[PDB]
Amino acid sequence: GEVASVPLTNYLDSQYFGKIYLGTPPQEFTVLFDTGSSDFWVPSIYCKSNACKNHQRFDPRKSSTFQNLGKPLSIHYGTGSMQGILGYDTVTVSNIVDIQQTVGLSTQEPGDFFTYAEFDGILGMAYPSLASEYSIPVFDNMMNRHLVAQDLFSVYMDRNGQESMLTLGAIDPSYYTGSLHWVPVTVQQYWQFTVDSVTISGVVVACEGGCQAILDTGTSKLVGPSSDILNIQQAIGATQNQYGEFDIDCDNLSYMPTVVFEINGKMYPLTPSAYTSQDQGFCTSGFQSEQKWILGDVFIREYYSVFDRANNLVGLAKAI
Repeated sequence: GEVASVPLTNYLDSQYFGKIYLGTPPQEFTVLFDTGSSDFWVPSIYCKSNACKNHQRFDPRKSSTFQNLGKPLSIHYGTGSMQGILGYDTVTVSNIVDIQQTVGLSTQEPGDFFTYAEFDGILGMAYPSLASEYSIPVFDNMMNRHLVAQDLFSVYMDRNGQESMLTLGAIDPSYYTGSLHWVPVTVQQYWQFTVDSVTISGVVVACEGGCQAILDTGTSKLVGPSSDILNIQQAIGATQNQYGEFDIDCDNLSYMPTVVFEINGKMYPLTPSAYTSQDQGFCTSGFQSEQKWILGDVFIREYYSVFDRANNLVGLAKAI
C-alpha cells in the first residue's frame, strides 16, 4: 500500500534520528530508528526526570485517540534505563498512518544519558522476538495491515552527514553504487548474520573462523570481542588516551591499513577515512570493545543497507 521516506538528521555521526507524529491532533517527536531493539516509546507528562524536562513530552490529555493499556515497560539500554507505561495511539511516519499502535510513555528517565541525547524517544526496528511483553513493533503493524508497499526498509546514511534517509517499503538505486548483495539472517531477533573473516592485507586479524554480527543503526561504532578489537587497534595504529579511549593521529591517515569484512563471499572494506572519526583537532578510532560483532554507523555510512522482513535477508551495496 505505501512508501514513506523520512529525512534523518544527525547528531554528529553518534545518533541517526527522524520526525514522527503521535496522537490526534499530532504531537511531534524526534526518534532514533533503532535496528538493535524492537520497542517504541517517547517521554510523557508523567515523567518528571530532568531528561524529560529537556525534551518533548507526550500529553495524552490533548489526544482524542489515546488509550492507556497500563502494562509496564522497562528497557535497559546499558547506557541509561527507561521506565514507562504502554498505551495506544496513532502514529504517523511520513505518509504512513499507523493506527492503534502500542507506544511506551516514559515515567522515569533518571540520569544524564537521555538528558543530553538529541532524540526524544526510540523507535525499535528489530524482530518482534525482541519487543517487550504486550508491545508490537511499529513496522510489524505496518506490515500486518499492508501499510507499506513492500515488507522491507532501506537505510541510507550520509558520511557528508546531511541527506541521511530511512525509506519504508522501497529500495532506491540512486543512493548506492553497483548491485545489492543479499545476505541471509541466521537468527531472527536482531538483524544477525555471519561474517566470514576480518582481514588486513590478506591476513586474517579477527573473526578467524566466522562470527556472528548484527547490523545496528543505534550504535555509532564497530564493536567486537576485545581480543579481536585489540589486535585491530595495534594494526591500524591506535593508542589509548588518558580518558579511556583510542586515539589516532589525524595526520597519519594515508599510511593506515584498510580493514576487510568478507560477508557471504563478498568483501566490504573499511578505509581509514571510514573507521577514523575526527572531532575538532583530535582523531579517535571507530573500533570499540565489549562474542557478537556490532556493525554500527561506521559500516552503515559506507554500505547502503536494506532490511527485508518478507524474506529475512540483509542487502548491502556500496553507499554513494
